[PDB]
Amino acid sequence: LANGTVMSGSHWGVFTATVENGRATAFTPWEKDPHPSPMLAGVLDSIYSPTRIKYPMVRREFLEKGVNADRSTRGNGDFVRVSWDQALDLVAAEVKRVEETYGPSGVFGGSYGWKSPGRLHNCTTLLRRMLTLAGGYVNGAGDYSTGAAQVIMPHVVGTLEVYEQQTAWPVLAENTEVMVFWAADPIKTSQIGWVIPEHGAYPGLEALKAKGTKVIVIDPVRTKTVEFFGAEHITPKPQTDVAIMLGMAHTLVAEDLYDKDFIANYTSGFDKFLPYLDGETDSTPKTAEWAEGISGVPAETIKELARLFESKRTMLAAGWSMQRMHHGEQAHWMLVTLASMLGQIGLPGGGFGLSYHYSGGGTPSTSGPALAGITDGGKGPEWLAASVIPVARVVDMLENPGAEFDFNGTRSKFPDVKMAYWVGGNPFVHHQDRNRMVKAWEKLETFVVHDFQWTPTARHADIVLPATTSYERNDIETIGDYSNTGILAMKKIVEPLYEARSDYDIFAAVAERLGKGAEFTEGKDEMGWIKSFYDDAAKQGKAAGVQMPAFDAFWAEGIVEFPVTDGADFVRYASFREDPLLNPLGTPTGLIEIYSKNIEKMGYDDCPAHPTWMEPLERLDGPGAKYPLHIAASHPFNRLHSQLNGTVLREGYAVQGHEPCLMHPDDAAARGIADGDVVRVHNDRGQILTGVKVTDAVMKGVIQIYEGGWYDPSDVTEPGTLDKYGDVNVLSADIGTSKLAQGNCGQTVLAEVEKYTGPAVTLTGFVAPKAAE
Ligand SMILES: NC1=NC(=O)C2=N[C@H]3C(S)=C(SO)[C@@H](COP(=O)(O)OP(=O)(O)OC[C@H]4O[C@@H](n5cnc6c(=O)[nH]c(N)nc65)[C@H](O)[C@@H]4O)O[C@H]3NC2=N1
Ligand SMILES: NC1=NC(=O)C2=N[C@H]3C(S)=C(S)[C@@H](COP(=O)(O)OP(=O)(O)OC[C@H]4O[C@@H](n5cnc6c(=O)[nH]c(N)nc65)[C@H](O)[C@@H]4O)O[C@H]3NC2=N1
Ligand SMILES: [Mo+4]
Repeated sequence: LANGTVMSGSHWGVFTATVENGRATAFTPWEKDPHPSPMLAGVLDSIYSPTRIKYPMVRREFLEKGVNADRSTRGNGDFVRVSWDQALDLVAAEVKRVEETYGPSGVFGGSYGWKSPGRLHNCTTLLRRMLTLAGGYVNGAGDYSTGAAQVIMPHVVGTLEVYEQQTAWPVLAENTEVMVFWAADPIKTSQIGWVIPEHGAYPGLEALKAKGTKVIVIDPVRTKTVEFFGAEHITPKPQTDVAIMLGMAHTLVAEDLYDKDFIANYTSGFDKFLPYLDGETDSTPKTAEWAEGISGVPAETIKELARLFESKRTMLAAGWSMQRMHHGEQAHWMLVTLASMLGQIGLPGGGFGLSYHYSGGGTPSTSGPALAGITDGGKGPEWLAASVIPVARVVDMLENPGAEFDFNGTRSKFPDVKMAYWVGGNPFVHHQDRNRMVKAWEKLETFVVHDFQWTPTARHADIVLPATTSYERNDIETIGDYSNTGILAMKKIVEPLYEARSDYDIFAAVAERLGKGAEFTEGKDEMGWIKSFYDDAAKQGKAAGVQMPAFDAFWAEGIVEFPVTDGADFVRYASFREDPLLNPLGTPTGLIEIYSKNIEKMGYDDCPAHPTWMEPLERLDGPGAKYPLHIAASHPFNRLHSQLNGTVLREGYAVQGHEPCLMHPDDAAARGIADGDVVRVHNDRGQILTGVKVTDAVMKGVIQIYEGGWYDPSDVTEPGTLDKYGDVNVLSADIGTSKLAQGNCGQTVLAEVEKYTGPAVTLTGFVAPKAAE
């Protein structure tokens, strides 16, 4: 049995593992990581926790009746252990049956999910590689993070914008006077990366504090970002930011302070927005006082912020929760409109940025080469690659096969899907309106899942296959989504546990049974694939003047780092500002479009041709709103979505075993609720249990229940059954942001809370199904 140390990486950072007698016993942060994540201990625990999946399993009803099975019992845990050979024969036969009977339109292979980093063991790309060989599949477009913003931005500034490099952190330290975090908590969300994170935001934030820059945070919650800077904290009722921005804009026009020259030379359509802002079109001037009535933020505060932003070099750093809501396209469109009025776009330290809270945006880019990995059979964000539906319309598709839907000016039809194959994702936690979804999933004949933890998604599968973690195999990956700091060897730490197999090995075996083995593997093995990716990067590096060692020398060192040349001076939009005729934006006019003729032509009632305030489905203190509290259903501090819920880390935040619910003292007192009580949170769509922590960190009228809790239904056959653990998507609605983007509205949620006085409940989500032990 092995003893020693091994370096590898994850979505949480680079680390060194201590191995004792073949078992990993500790993960220590990389010495060069400026700010390691406390979640590292949970990553290690996830390899061995009680919810680790040991063996391949088939749902008893499916085993016995196939397509004639009772599908309402999916998720009850009645599984049968089978041999790998049995399982693989069955998966291959079902993939082939569905392809022959229903065509490529019958197989949904979108499989949205955060998986693990790695250019070779990329489970969702490996899935599509196999499905391509089987005949084809239906894919998903966009993502749950910026579903609205990523579609409206190309019509406004010409490009995606949310996944692009930001003005560098050091430029902000030397030039910014006022830093605004608008619906962003960079301290919380900078802990992880899509590829390995370098944690570059932490040094950048520390430099702003040491410089004494004024920081303002606009968020309903008093976060660690507020606490780190001792920031001026503005607390708007959730979903009212657009009203606040309009009041600011109206103030700038009324006091004649806005930058008329910037508007004249770099934007288009301000004259069509002005009449709306002044109330000529609807008899409602969008004043600060009007904005106060909707948002609850004092009119004088709105006016003072507007004046301050106009007189100082200001950076508006906005997060994505405010577009993960009904009419979400309006939030960042209005933010860019406000930024245009301020006139600092393209100046060092001024303007706006939509990725300072995500995967190190702003950390200086190096001059190193790009690393490529296995493909599905064929250059931007890898997940953005009737064959395609907007990702959040998956349940609408299941309920309405053949029906039409709108998307970015086109009309398409939903395909008629009969099977879904999910790897590296957890839709039974990430998707909205759980009770609707539970019923909709009965439309599928067959549901196959691969994972290494017994998530709610794996519990609901017909066929579950145990995957390995990254720590039981070898791989290669980039350090830094934007910085490109280096390339890491993700070395094997321990042998595969139980009967777990890599997703690559599973799909290769399924491809073999379809008669397409060599087409899937390309005759290469694990290390042959990894060397081919490295060799390609090195060849590209050589041409650019970056020297890189030979493959075995790189593997022996475990990492290669690249040099920073001019990356620290990057200023976004500087060339556009310098010469807009030589360097125009990718819009129809070449300028920032405040009014879009293109969008006007679409004629969508829920996405007008300029930024507009519209009432959402439900909002805190909205006219005729049924429920009294808004749920800030945001990203977890001590999980990566659902990942790590079934680990030792849960002990640090669970309240009486349930997901925590933060509640203001006055809201708790009105309901006779005390700190630590178990409470039932409910609305017309569902009911869940959570454990309360009383704090004035959350503003009055708002409760915080993070997304990612492992749904643990009392009885799967009972419609609307109580969730015993606390999955906040039991309460959200499943609707599109608008006809333009069809994004998810996971943070448009109102509910009521009462002390739970019902029968005691037993938690079953954190131990494996009895038959799987
Ligand atoms: N109400 C909501 N509010 C929200 O704010 C919210 N966030 C969105 C967003 S923004 C996202 S991500 O753009 C999704 C995340 O859902 P996802 O299914 O990616 O969640 P994870 O908990 O990270 O599931 C990953 C899944 O994959 C398994 N896994 C890891 N490595 C491997 C591997 O190598 N091989 C396999 N077979 N499986 C692997 C993990 O174990 C894990 O289970 O959430 C939205 N919802 C929101 N709602
Ligand atoms: N630790 C951690 N866990 C994760 O799960 C995680 N996920 C990653 C992913 S995939 C993404 S997409 C990003 C998400 O990055 P994103 O900016 O979407 O993060 P959220 O936690 O949903 O919301 C950020 C802040 O918005 C505030 N907020 C909510 N509603 C409103 C509102 O109406 N108005 C205003 N002004 N503020 C509001 C919340 O209180 C929260 O503090 O984080 C990434 N980083 C992550 N880090
Ligand atoms: Mo996301």
